[PDB]
Amino acid sequence: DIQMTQSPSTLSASVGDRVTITCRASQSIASWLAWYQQKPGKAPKLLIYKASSLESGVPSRFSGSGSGTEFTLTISSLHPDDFATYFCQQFTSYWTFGQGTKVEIKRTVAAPSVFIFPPSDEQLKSGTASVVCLLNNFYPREAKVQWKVDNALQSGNSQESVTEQDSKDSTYSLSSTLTLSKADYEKHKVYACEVTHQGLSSPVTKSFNRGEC
Amino acid sequence: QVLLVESGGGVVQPGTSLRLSCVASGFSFSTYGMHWVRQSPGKGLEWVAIIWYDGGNKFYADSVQGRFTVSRDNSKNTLYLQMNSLRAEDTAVYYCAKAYRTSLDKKYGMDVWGQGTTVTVSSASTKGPSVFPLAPSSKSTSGGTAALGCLVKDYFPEPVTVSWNSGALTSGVHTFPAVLQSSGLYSLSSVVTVPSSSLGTQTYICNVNHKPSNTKVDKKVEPKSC
Amino acid sequence: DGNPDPNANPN
Repeated sequence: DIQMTQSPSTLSASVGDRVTITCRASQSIASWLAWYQQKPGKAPKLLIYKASSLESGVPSRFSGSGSGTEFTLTISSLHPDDFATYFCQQFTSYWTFGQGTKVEIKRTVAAPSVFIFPPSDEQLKSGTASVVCLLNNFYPREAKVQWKVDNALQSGNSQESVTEQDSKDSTYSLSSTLTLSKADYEKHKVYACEVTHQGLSSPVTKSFNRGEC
Repeated sequence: QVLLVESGGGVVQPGTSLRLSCVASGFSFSTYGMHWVRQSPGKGLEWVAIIWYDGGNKFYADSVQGRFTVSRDNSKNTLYLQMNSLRAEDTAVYYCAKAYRTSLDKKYGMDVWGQGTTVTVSSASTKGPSVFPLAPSSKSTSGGTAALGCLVKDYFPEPVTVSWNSGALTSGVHTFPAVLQSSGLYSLSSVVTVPSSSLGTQTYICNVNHKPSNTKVDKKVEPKSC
Repeated sequence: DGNPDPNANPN
């Protein structure tokens, strides 16, 4: 029955860096706070109990501090095994958790490689048309993939999917899929996706005309 | 050695009932209290229910109150969660957690969680995937590199597994996390970046397996003239 | 012992 708020929601850092995650409570919870670590696809693992006590087997680089309404978790030297999502929990008035804080690996900026795929004739024979724009091996994750159909920005007709950070080179990949009915696809000519990213000096656009591809 | 494993999850239609199960090992299940916690992508981690060691005291969250029921059989070392009147917002991964050790403390939390069982509430029925090619062209090239792929669209339920050239192609593949569409069906893409000179002599096939429907589609991605 | 608190000792 006590709300728990975390900050930041995403934290980018390099290996060997010091990071601190803050966890705030709506009312005082004394020291009845726990810290969890969750890697994607796995269950949360308890790292710190009662605000400051490290559980067995957790490296000493992890530390907790705080009382009452504000608490902190501090990693002194980030190891490649510490990059995960971190939740805080109070356990004095039932059990409530924070939104979460994802630790991301900061690396050198890598510009995305943008490709576009026009719809297949087999899908057009089914009455629908999906156009897919692909951004491959880029950092950071923040990117803007805008769909322009006949030089008109498109809204509410595309779904995106980002991959998890790559193990080898710590890059991301993204796929934006613009699905239209075959009737509306044949109404327009030029289909394009424009990509704005920090690694790109200028926005990059990949386009195809309907009928010429 | 404290190991908790959940079962009972699956795809259910709204308004029906489901009983999840959590098996314990490595500790004295009878002497410990147990928790149920769920995690959905939107609402995050959310506590559901706690049950006492004897099976007497039971407390629930107001969201599941009147519908969910927690129980345990300390002879079978199994914890239960009977979920009735299922709604779409009860769709999440459900974990079972064991309480903390008895101490001189007055407030207690959880220490060890289990892997988790996924509950999906939907009105959709089992549908096979329709695989469509992402054909390479001059518009998917970038300096001696080309991109191809396959679109696995309108399937239910998860999972689908995509392989390339029956597993002989292991490099350059990026399969994307599936996205749920407005239809209630899932869709994803699996793309591969290959040399542009290989498109004339090398054949690239996407092998898509969707065991919920016992369907296996193999699709050849051919270059298109543009 | 008989503390009716839900966060009391469940063991």
